[PDB]
Amino acid sequence: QVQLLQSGAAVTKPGASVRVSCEASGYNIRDYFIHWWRQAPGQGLQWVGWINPKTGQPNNPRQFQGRVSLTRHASWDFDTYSFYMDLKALRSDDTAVYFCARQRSDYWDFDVWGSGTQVTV
Amino acid sequence: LGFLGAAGSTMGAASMTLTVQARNLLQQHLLKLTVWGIKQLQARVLAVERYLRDQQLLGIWGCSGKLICCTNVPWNSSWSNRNLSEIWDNMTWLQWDKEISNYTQIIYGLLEESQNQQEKNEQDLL
Amino acid sequence: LGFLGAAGSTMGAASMTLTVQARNLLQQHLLKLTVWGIKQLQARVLAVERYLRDQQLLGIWGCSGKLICCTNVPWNSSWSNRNLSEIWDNMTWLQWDKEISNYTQIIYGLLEESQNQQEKNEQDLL
Amino acid sequence: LGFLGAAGSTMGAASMTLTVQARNLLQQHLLKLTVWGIKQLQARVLAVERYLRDQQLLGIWGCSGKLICCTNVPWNSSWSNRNLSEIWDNMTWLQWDKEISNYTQIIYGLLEESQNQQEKNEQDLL
Amino acid sequence: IQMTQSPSSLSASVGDTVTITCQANGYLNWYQQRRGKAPKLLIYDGSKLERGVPSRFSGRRWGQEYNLTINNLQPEDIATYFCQVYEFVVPGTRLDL
Amino acid sequence: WVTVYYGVPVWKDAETTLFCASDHNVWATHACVPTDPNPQEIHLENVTEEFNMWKNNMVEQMHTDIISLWDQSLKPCVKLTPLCVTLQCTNVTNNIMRGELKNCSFNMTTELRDKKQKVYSLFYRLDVVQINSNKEYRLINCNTSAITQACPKVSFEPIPIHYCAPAGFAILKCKDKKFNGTGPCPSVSTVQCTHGIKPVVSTQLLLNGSLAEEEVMIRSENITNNAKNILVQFNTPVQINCTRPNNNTRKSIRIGPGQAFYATGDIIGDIRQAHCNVSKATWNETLGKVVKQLRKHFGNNTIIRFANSSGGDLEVTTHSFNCGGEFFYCNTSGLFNSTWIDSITLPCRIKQIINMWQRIGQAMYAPPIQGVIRCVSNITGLILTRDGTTETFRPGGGDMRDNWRSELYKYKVVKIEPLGVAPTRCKR
Ligand SMILES: *[C@@H]1O[C@H](CO)[C@@H](O[C@@H]2O[C@H](CO)[C@@H](O[C@@H]3O[C@H](CO)[C@@H](O)[C@H](O[C@H]4O[C@H](CO)[C@@H](O)[C@H](O)[C@@H]4O)[C@@H]3O)[C@H](O)[C@H]2NC(C)=O)[C@H](O)[C@H]1NC(C)=O
Ligand SMILES: *[C@@H]1O[C@H](CO)[C@@H](O[C@@H]2O[C@H](CO)[C@@H](O[C@@H]3O[C@H](CO)[C@@H](O)[C@H](O)[C@H]3NC(C)=O)[C@H](O)[C@H]2NC(C)=O)[C@H](O)[C@H]1NC(C)=O
Ligand SMILES: *[C@@H]1O[C@H](CO)[C@@H](O[C@@H]2O[C@H](CO)[C@@H](O)[C@H](O)[C@H]2NC(C)=O)[C@H](O)[C@H]1NC(C)=O
Ligand SMILES: *[C@@H]1O[C@H](CO)[C@@H](O[C@@H]2O[C@H](CO)[C@@H](O)[C@H](O)[C@H]2NC(C)=O)[C@H](O)[C@H]1NC(C)=O
Ligand SMILES: *[C@@H]1O[C@H](CO)[C@@H](O[C@@H]2O[C@H](CO)[C@@H](O)[C@H](O)[C@H]2NC(C)=O)[C@H](O)[C@H]1NC(C)=O
Ligand SMILES: *[C@@H]1O[C@H](CO)[C@@H](O)[C@H](O)[C@H]1NC(C)=O
Ligand SMILES: *[C@@H]1O[C@H](CO)[C@@H](O)[C@H](O)[C@H]1NC(C)=O
Ligand SMILES: *[C@@H]1O[C@H](CO)[C@@H](O)[C@H](O)[C@H]1NC(C)=O
Ligand SMILES: *[C@@H]1O[C@H](CO)[C@@H](O)[C@H](O)[C@H]1NC(C)=O
Ligand SMILES: *[C@@H]1O[C@H](CO)[C@@H](O)[C@H](O)[C@H]1NC(C)=O
Ligand SMILES: *[C@@H]1O[C@H](CO)[C@@H](O)[C@H](O)[C@H]1NC(C)=O
Ligand SMILES: *[C@@H]1O[C@H](CO)[C@@H](O)[C@H](O)[C@H]1NC(C)=O
Ligand SMILES: *[C@@H]1O[C@H](CO)[C@@H](O)[C@H](O)[C@H]1NC(C)=O
Ligand SMILES: *[C@@H]1O[C@H](CO)[C@@H](O)[C@H](O)[C@H]1NC(C)=O
Ligand SMILES: *[C@@H]1O[C@H](CO)[C@@H](O)[C@H](O)[C@H]1NC(C)=O
Ligand SMILES: *[C@@H]1O[C@H](CO)[C@@H](O)[C@H](O)[C@H]1NC(C)=O
Ligand SMILES: *[C@@H]1O[C@H](CO)[C@@H](O)[C@H](O)[C@H]1NC(C)=O
Repeated sequence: QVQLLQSGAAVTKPGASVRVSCEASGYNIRDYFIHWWRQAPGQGLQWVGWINPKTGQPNNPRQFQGRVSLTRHASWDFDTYSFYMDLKALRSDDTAVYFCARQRSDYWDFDVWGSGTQVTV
Repeated sequence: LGFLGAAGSTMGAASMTLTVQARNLLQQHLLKLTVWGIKQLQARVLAVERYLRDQQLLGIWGCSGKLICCTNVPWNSSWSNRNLSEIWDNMTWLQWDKEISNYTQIIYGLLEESQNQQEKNEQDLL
Repeated sequence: LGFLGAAGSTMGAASMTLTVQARNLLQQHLLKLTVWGIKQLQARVLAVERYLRDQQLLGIWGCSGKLICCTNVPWNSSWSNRNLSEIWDNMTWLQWDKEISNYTQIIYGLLEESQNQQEKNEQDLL
Repeated sequence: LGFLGAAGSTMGAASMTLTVQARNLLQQHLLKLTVWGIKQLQARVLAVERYLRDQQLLGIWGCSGKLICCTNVPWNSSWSNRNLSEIWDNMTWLQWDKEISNYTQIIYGLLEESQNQQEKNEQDLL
Repeated sequence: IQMTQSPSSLSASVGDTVTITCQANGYLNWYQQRRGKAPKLLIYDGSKLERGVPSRFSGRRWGQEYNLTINNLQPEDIATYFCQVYEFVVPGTRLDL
Repeated sequence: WVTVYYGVPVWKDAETTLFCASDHNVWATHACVPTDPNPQEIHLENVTEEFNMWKNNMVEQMHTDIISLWDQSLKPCVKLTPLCVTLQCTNVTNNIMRGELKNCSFNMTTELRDKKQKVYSLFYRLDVVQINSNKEYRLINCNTSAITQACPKVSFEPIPIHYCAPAGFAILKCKDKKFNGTGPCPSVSTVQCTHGIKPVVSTQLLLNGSLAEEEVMIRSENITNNAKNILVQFNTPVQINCTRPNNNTRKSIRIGPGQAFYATGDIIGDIRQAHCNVSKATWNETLGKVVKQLRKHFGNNTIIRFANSSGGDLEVTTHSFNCGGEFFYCNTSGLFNSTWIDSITLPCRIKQIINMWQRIGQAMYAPPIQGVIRCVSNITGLILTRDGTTETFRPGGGDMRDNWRSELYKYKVVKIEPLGVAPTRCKR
């Protein structure tokens, strides 16, 4: 079934880099963009950005320009699809839980999300 | 009574249900050249050809667009010697097609020739 | 005015241009079984089937070979209550097809049944 | 005289044999998508299309289901100035098609337009 | 695109009809975040519902405003409920029960 | 009182198999029906029709047709399965980064199955990945796909294709100059075939396209959804000139019985980077018109920035295209550079292992073209993507259905329903 298995919680320091994996399985990964969101402690959700699974074209807001890097990697026959989220100029502000979700139509319905990955700086 | 519903009904009663039989004689829009697409295309072309053959015969007999059409050909008695009462009140159309089987072909010839005659006559009357 | 030229013209005026619409409803001689040959064959068969469906309906209504054909079916008022003046002097055919959309099917049924009735009557008159 | 048997016969005599020409204008049930199955399918579809084109022209001229059909179009003299006697007693149909070759198209236009006129007139008479 | 969602805290009892007002001018979605389990989609677009979501949840559009009428409020609705129009998500109201 | 009419002007929205018409090519244009020398266009008066370019079935059908033609053109050609082996690669003889060409030697199979030949070939660096021994390489596609050499005689040149609907159907061209793309369009017309739509595959720039008549035109399915690309259409073209200045002779290596592999040999001249030029004074003020038309949607006080591609595959980070038979990938970082409150040389990299249509398992080896290739194309549009006081518009593409939405936006297939039933005061 549709599943977005995330990686374990990682700890880094200000300046280092963190990678968050979102191994996706159970459906045609090609037709549905993968969006990354960020839940700060005791706050709302924040839009990190979407990655196209077909072309790999990322799309992030002005805050994460030159900072976040959304990448993907498909195994043979596209059956598995590991989506990676990289951060470079990491700060204490960016301690949060990074979710990966599947936009499933033009309405931006995220019917499935990831387990979550607690990045603590 | 739907398609072929009057198959066992008498010959006269099935003549009131000729329309419900004449009607059924004739992504998805792509052919696909597969095991099933070939079969679908063959089905469509066969249906078209059969319908056109029947309508062609009706057209050349002068019975075009007529579900019931009298003709000037007299009934030669040697085809079948049976009075109309049991034909149109007792029997079904399938039994009648059983009896008239062999003769049918030459009957068709007579009909079309007669039509041609009358056509010339009309062109002589105008 | 060529094909569909009277689309926005009134309903009455487009009735004088039915022929220029009915006409277009229907090496190169080899099929080639290619990407384009398949599409051409599908196009040809679809055109034939659509033309035959329309002509079949006209034939079973008794309107065969008639671009305009009156019928014995009365206009049941529940289909649409509008006087002929605005229908035939103001509106276009597309708007009319918009209004009569739902009812059309049962109208067809009435027409063909009536045709069958009259056919039997003629066979009773001869 | 079978198919095309009256090709060299005079124009009048071939008019009594129009039926034997109009008739031939139109495991084995599977298509097989082979060198020969493709050719057979192309043959069938071409035959259907040609027959429907001819019958469509006849239908829109009002000559539907008529092997001989007079029309209201007058004979414009510029097409050909020849009296009927040699046309219908000496010449064959092939020679006549040779002479009337260029004009034929516009003749067709006249015919169909006339048919539409008469259709409206009948709807005005009823 | 501009959004607003009021109130921020809202306590209700069992067997109650409770509405969370949320005004927007885009295709709106409603979510249910259970404080450490990732959100769950309940109502997609203004009124349509998701599989696996009982009829206890329902939505209604009126000009620009959206309701999320949660009738027959059960104990299993103690979560946080937030809107979403494309990339803009507002903090959710913390249902207390 | 019912009256039946045959030939009525009525139509319903429908989808059918459109065939082709046209005046050694990948898109099998020889097989097309001969198009009308003078197309008959009938201006329909008083009629308003509701179009939708983003739900057009013609676009999906054309995508399927283009993919099918690409597949059938590759069917009878050579399979370069032997070419996937370890390659001893040195640098091409050069002084000089410029590792862009690698002189790679390998043991190829000969006509005889029991013999082998030591041959060599110049491979672009994008077409070879390093394995392990530091000189050992392999083709990029060996661990993901099977590669099929494109036939040297079939051309990739886009020949215009006219999409004609069958009889009993029609195509409705919307002649309204200011067409937002969807909704009602007055001044409709009927056509028997669409105009000559060149199948030009490219990303970040629409080349050899049809231009708007009145203004620059911005067309997006939703201008609020970032995931939707923004198709920009230019009222005047921006000419783009390419050159692949390398001479690049070819050389046939017989890889099997009756099977040849055309490989690059020695370069006759200087090893020079390929590029395409765009006039600076035209591309500026073309972006001027674009920013005016974008500020129309985004308000007058926004700052319409143009940044370069955020990332992804090579096919969408660069202006990819086929020029003279060689597959170029131009940087276009200088084009998409301004805030918007003398030529622009865009360096391009060539590839020979091409995976079109975002597929795997159907890679192809474009043979090397001899001589010197040049483009003279006309940029007639863009495929932008907005970033979710200022608005940044990076390039996009990759999905070729957006490349043919910019062409099949006027047109709209309809099914002619000739039967009609009207009330008149007549009886049988
Ligand atoms: C946008 O359109 C332009 C044209 O409007 C197009 O540029 C053209 O590219 C073609 C590529 O085929 C050029 O034609 C070639 O030109 C040279 C010089 O004559 C020859 O090398 C070529 O002939 C050989 O190769 C052909 C295969 O490519 C063989 O079929 C042939 O037998 C020969 O072996 C060929 O004629 C054409 O000159 C330019 N047009 C110009 C410079 O005006 C451009 O590529 C299009 N852009 C895109 C992205 O599609
Ligand atoms: C969009 O434009 C950007 C500039 O505005 C480009 O960013 C440049 O990309 C170069 C290639 O990746 C970078 O060079 C690399 O720099 C890193 C960090 O210093 C080095 O480790 C690498 O070795 C070096 N690459 C090489 C081949 O030596 C540039 O530093 C970088 N510039 C800036 C200002 O960040 C983007 O590449 C460009 N994107 C596209 C898709 O064209
Ligand atoms: C772009 O997206 C917006 C926001 O979702 C759509 O907004 C609709 O706009 C129409 C016309 O004003 C309104 O009647 C609808 O009520 C709006 N919908 C909603 C959910 O608010 C807009 O239609 C989209 N544009 C397109 C598809 O062209
Ligand atoms: C690519 O490398 C090959 C060798 O693998 C070069 O061919 C050799 O060139 C030298 C210098 O001219 C000759 O002496 C040798 O006899 C050649 N060996 C062969 C053909 O096996 C070739 O010139 C290089 N090509 C370039 C740099 O384009
Ligand atoms: C596209 O061109 C840009 C410049 O127009 C390249 O960015 C340069 O990268 C080099 C290293 O490769 C740096 O030394 C320069 O400072 C960069 N220039 C700028 C203006 O930032 C860019 O790398 C090119 N794209 C690719 C994919 O190589
Ligand atoms: C194929 O090879 C590349 C380059 O070594 C590698 O990154 C990739 O994971 C491999 N697999 C696929 C499916 O591309
Ligand atoms: C034949 O079938 C009809 C209905 O189709 C039925 O009414 C009739 O009784 C049957 N005939 C006989 C002789 O039973
Ligand atoms: C409808 O179009 C016709 C030409 O087809 C034109 O003469 C007429 O004026 C138009 N009707 C109206 C109401 O403008
Ligand atoms: C033409 O052929 C017919 C038989 O079809 C024959 O009787 C007739 O004599 C021929 N005409 C001439 C002028 O010989
Ligand atoms: C060969 O090219 C590589 C880059 O791929 C470069 O680092 C190296 O110095 C070159 N070697 C020689 C001998 O020119
Ligand atoms: C080609 O075969 C020879 C056999 O002696 C071997 O030494 C050489 O390394 C081989 N080359 C490659 C590229 O595998
Ligand atoms: C064009 O289409 C857009 C699509 O969002 C619509 O909102 C707009 O009103 C239309 N504009 C015109 C001028 O018809
Ligand atoms: C390319 O090289 C050939 C010889 O291989 C030469 O005749 C030709 O002129 C060169 N082409 C140029 C300079 O465009
Ligand atoms: C494109 O090439 C032609 C070749 O004659 C040249 O005249 C023209 O100026 C060039 N345009 C640009 C923008 O470089
Ligand atoms: C383009 O034109 C604008 C408007 O005149 C000007 O401000 C700008 O400097 C020019 N150059 C660029 C790169 O935008
Ligand atoms: C891009 O823009 C910057 C200024 O923002 C400029 O300095 C740089 O040279 C430009 N890069 C190009 C044209 O490649
Ligand atoms: C754009 O370029 C082509 C040649 O590539 C040329 O024939 C065409 O006329 C140009 N377009 C315009 C609008 O000048």
